Amino acid sequence: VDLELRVLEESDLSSHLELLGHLTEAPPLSGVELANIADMRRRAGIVTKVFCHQPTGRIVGSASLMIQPKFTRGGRAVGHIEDVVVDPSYRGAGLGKALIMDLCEISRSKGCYKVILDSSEKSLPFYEKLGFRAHERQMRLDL
Amino acid sequence: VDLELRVLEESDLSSHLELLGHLTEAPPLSGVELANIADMRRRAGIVTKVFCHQPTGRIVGSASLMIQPKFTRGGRAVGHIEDVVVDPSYRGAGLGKALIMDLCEISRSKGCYKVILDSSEKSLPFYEKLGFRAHERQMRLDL
Repeated sequence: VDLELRVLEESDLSSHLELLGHLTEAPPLSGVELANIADMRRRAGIVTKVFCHQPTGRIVGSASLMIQPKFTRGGRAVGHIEDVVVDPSYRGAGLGKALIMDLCEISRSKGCYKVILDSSEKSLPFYEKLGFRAHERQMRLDL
Repeated sequence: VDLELRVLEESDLSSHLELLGHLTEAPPLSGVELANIADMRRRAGIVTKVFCHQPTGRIVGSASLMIQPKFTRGGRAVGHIEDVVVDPSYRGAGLGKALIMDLCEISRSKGCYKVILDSSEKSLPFYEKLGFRAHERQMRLDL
């Protein structure tokens, strides 16, 4: 569908935010603010891969990967996948799977011994089909 | 108690690795290897707080914090708590609570709207008593 899978770019920022609005609260932010947040995230070693409708530049898929170096397991890192979102119109098109697989490969290439992510009840089957298995439980505290 | 709560430092690394042995697989690493990992972790913006028996410098408690900015919710960050471990000998000292609360305060200071972590079934009660609530499920893929 004229889709490209690539790292996030500055010009993507506004469209990317709209996309994320399908996941959680996504109040409007200025270009400068979004760019500053992107820089913050990059410093934290986060990578964001997106599916872009190349002809128009519209962002229709996103997934972020955070690699965490560890002292344990002989110093092998852990890949944290988060904020996996796909445009409603493209659900069942395989974008989600492609994003996850891509991030898993990146993790593997960087010495990670495992990739972890948090899933809702509804998404369990999706992740299990990709080889993921339910393990620990996410605990949350709101500040 | 003779204990002090402070940030992890290079002189702690070896004793720290020994402590982590109580949480998961932690094969031996050289001082050079440990130092490099600690470097990589700081580069990722990871903060590690430890309890230290000052007289001997033995590390008896540890908890790490990764603050990740998001594009959503107006750019408010999420506090990711990782690798919480307390020496069994201090099972009655309440170090776990102190460590978690400390990281939550740091998270608060950085504008985090929530703090999340992955808990084993065995640690569930500990976290729920601290005010954390069971949320989404952790999915894991071994590489």
